[PDB]
Amino acid sequence: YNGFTGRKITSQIFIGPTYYQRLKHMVDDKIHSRARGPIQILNRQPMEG
Amino acid sequence: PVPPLSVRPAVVMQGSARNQDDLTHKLADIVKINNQLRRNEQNGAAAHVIA
Amino acid sequence: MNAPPAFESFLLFEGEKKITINKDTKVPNACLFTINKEDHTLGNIIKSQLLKDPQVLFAGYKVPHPLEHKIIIRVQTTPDYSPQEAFTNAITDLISELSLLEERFRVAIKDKQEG
RNA sequence: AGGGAACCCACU
Repeated sequence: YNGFTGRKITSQIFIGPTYYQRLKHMVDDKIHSRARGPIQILNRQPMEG
Repeated sequence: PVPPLSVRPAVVMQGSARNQDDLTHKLADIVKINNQLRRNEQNGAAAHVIA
Repeated sequence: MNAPPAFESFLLFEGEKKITINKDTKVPNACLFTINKEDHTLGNIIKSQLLKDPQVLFAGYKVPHPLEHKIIIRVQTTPDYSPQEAFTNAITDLISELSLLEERFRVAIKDKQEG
């Protein structure tokens, strides 16, 4: 049944228990932005990483 | 020509000793050998050592 | 890091209005009701009750974005009627039905408990 | 005021 309206879904749905894994890759360890931060000594371009 | 310091920056490192670029070490070798060779001319020396 | 607080889905922010009314100018006798901090529960019951009204030509609702907490209800009525009137009457009908249902559930519970 | 190189693993 659709949760929003309570109506049945016309097609029947394949459902059951499946072993799932949480991988170490999490968005909060990847998100990054920069607006004029530190720069390299030799060339004066933004730092890496 | 000896490039300016900005081309071969020396960075103040954790250990208080300053860190020198690779170019600076190479220039140091060049200066040492140049000075030695200059010494062996103002006072004559065997052509073998000069070579 | 960017998680919204859970209460954000049902608590009005300072200055935020529960409900706003605008005219739909494409067609006559049509209004859009924007409701803040409500979801499918209210939107669906209100729409279905409005569809029961014979003087309502159009009734529908939507959640523009699941990560936001707004519903929009669009109502068009016949010219002898008003979308504001239809909306008010739909809420009154829903309240009446719920009150009756609560009374009858109380009576049924009492019967079951006695025997 | 803040380094660098090298190497290894991994992601699309």
